[PDB]
Amino acid sequence: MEAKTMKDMQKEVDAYIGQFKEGYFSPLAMMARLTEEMGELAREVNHYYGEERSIEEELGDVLFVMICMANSLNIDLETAHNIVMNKFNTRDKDR
Amino acid sequence: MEAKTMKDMQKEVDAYIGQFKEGYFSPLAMMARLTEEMGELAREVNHYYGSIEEELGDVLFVMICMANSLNIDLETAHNIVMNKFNTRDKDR
Amino acid sequence: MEAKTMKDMQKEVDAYIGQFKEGYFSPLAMMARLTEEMGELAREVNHYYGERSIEEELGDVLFVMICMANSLNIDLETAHNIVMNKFNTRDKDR
Amino acid sequence: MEAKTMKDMQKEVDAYIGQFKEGYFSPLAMMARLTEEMGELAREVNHYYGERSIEEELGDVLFVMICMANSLNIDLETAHNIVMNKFNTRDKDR
Ligand SMILES: [Mn+2]
Ligand SMILES: [Mn+2]
Ligand SMILES: [Mn+2]
Ligand SMILES: [Mn+2]
Repeated sequence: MEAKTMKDMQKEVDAYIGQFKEGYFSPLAMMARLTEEMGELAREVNHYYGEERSIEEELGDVLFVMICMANSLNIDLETAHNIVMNKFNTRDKDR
Repeated sequence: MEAKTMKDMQKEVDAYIGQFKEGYFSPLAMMARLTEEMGELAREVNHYYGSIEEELGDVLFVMICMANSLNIDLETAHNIVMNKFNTRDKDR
Repeated sequence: MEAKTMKDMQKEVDAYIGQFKEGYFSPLAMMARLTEEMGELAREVNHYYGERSIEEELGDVLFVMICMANSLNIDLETAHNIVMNKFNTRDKDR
Repeated sequence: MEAKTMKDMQKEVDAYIGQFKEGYFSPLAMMARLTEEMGELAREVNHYYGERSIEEELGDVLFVMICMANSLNIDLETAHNIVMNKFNTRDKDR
């Protein structure tokens, strides 16, 4: 493990977008971008599992737009992950 | 900041799924789950820009599930996308 | 009593949206709406295959499709026809 | 100049698919196909609104939907009607 934090991956994407005059796409434009990326993942999941490198890369593509979305709206995905994990966190002492 | 690495967040989800007899959804079923979560995100984005923090988390969870299912490390994924966007221009 | 045409189905949706001051969602907002409905379909496909509820969720996506098409003066009969043309091979045996 | 009914459009797709040994994709595979086409629609909506290419990509989405519907013996005219009934108001003035 190197190992990169979620905070750093977000900083890394923020640094890349920061160079452009355009900046982040508007949230609704982002949502279209995500739908587009998800389609490319769907295509690839269907190709390999329907009726590691390509499918690995299409996840990264989706993850990038997600980070963009999250950065655009000042959302920290580590926090986001934690609130989901807390929702699944059972009150059962045996687990 | 703690701060949590991508590998840790993936390990964390794998430990959660690992307790069930079922384990992971098959990839095509995952893809359906992912389409489902994306719609919930779309709803929230439209509502606020026509909750987001949580619905992004929800989509991220399914992503991690998908990646774990196929033994894919999302740090490597992120890196190979960053390499693609990385320009050979000395000025940038 | 007899089958409804795609043109009429579009006219029907246009008549319904026509009564509102706001009218059609902008194309990018429609796409968000369409993504939302697709998720509900996905949910229901997963539920039954991972009857009536799935029939309804297809209706929901079809409605937003029609809204999208109407919004951009696109006729879905014509759209469907270019797809059929794209697939209809020049093979005499088929 | 017909014009074409939804039932016929579905019959037309069923006849096209009916020639192949493989037949219809399973519902979960269909859903993946549909997610794929939606992305291509999204791409095209973003390009022009972030138009003839949108007409084609709407068609492609409509095709997979027809496939989906045929696959599960669902009539899309019926589906459309339940959605219209859902929005049908009990208001006498509308
Ligand atoms: Mn992708
Ligand atoms: Mn969600
Ligand atoms: Mn639906
Ligand atoms: Mn398309």
